[PDB]
Amino acid sequence: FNNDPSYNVFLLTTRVGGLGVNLTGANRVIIYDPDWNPSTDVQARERAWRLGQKKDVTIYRLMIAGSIEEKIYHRQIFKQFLTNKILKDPKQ
DNA sequence: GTGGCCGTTTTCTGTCTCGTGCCTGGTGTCTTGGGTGTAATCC
Repeated sequence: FNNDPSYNVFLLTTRVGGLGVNLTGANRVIIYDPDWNPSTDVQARERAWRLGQKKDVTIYRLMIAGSIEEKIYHRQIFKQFLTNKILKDPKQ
């Protein structure tokens, strides 16, 4: 994927992929389905947002409004707050 | 390219009987009195 001008897109199923695979070639990212682990998505974004990435990277989240996606996304935001007030400011 | 297992995400009238309890008829065991009995003592 990195060393070929063709082979533009490829699906990854971000459970198996994210162990540290180097995919700096990517610049755009599409998230299709929200996951349960709030962590599995940071490695997913890091599949194109490696340290010192060559070009700007963007994330497009898919979210079905008025569905379980709403509950999961709010849950993930709450989980981010959990690790973002325990380690940032316990007054939040 | 074969699978093993763990790891993971969330919070039926009808009639009868069997038994017995209660009512009743009998029956025990007794208490009172009433007379019979003895006492007895006036004179």
